[PDB]
Amino acid sequence: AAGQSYVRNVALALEAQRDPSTGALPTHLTDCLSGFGQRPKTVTACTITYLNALDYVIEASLKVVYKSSDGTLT
Amino acid sequence: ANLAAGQSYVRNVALALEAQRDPSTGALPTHLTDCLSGFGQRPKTVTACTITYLNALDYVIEASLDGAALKKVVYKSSDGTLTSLP
Amino acid sequence: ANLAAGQSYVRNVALALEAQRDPSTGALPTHLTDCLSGFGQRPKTVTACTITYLNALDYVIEASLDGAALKKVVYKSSDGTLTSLP
Repeated sequence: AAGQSYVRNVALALEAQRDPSTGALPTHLTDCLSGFGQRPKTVTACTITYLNALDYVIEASLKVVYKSSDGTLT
Repeated sequence: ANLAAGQSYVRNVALALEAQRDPSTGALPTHLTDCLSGFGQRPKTVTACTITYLNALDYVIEASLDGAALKKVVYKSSDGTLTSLP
Repeated sequence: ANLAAGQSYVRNVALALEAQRDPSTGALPTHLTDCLSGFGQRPKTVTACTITYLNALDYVIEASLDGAALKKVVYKSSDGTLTSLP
């Protein structure tokens, strides 16, 4: 699971793009097939869902799910 | 670069805490409230460091710096913000 | 003096990272991979900043600058080199 590591790196990248005073994420960035460095070929689908301006869920098919709100990876 | 050494230490404490979450529930061990020790090398500019748990998922790190461009750093896990104050 | 401001920022990132080394082993925490925050005041010329760890001791900082005499600056801890105009 090179896929898991990629997902964690997408999350880290998203954390770095938060507004530094409010925490808000740009909520139109919903694709993580590109724009997050080298993607291992095992990752065939990657979407970011924003639940509000702070919280996101990354879903990747290789299925793995990262939730920013609780920091869990499944 | 004391302010930078302090801030970066705080970010490293947060990353360490993230790694210690329960992998199914996300819960943190909420008795770990001191960050003066237990998080690797602490730059000497950091003279106070406390972690406050607002619930089982969310924490706030507060650090005080000596001889730095600012005095207090606060990191909030819930919104991912880092603030620094004189 | 944007190139100078970006260069100065990168050097401050490096100095901050040095402060986090274990003083017996030299090892750094290797999950702090961006330097857009947590390293003091960042000049607005610095639009991207990443830290790559090549092993537990050695890192490379890459920063992208806009409106500067160079576009990218790179610091390597192993050789202490920083992009400089000849």
